[PDB]
Amino acid sequence: GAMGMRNLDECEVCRDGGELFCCDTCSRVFHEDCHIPPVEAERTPWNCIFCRMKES
Ligand SMILES: [Zn+2]
Ligand SMILES: [Zn+2]
Repeated sequence: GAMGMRNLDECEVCRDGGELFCCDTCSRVFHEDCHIPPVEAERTPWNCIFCRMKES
């Protein structure tokens, strides 16, 4: 994108239809890491795990 980085072409899991659990800001930076691990219980795509990672 113009101001967005969706490097999903190198993202095997995106082709599989994998969901992102990161916000725009974190996905553009850690897209590959943001697919790991997908939560198989409460799939909350609006909940950013990388933002929640910076708890301290
Ligand atoms: Zn991806
Ligand atoms: Zn985030």
